[PDB]
Amino acid sequence: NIANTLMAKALQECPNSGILWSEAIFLEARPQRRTKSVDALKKCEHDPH
RNA sequence: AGCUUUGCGCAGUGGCAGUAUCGUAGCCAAUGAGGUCUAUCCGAGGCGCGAUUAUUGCUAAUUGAAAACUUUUCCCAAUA
Repeated sequence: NIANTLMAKALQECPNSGILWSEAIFLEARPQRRTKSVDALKKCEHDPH
């Protein structure tokens, strides 16, 4: 959970981070990995990661 | 100090639509209305009833009128 809080702080302070977003996909549980974790992410950026 | 964004009225000009606009002391609703897409996603009014030339006024023609018609004791047949 603390990892999730730190990831939320990191994304808020540093958006458009390809590696951070890619890793935040796999912090989130499987039900929420697609509908919210990767859609708005692809909206944010298109990094190779 | 100019410019500029949003909301709100007040006007002015112009365009489009008339199978639609409006009403709610009726009910329900961000404590979730409503869900065919894509649903660990979408997020706002809906439902019922009522009004109507499918918003409502005036303006001006026309028609219907209205004003009138003798708006007053006739006929077939009987007798003197």
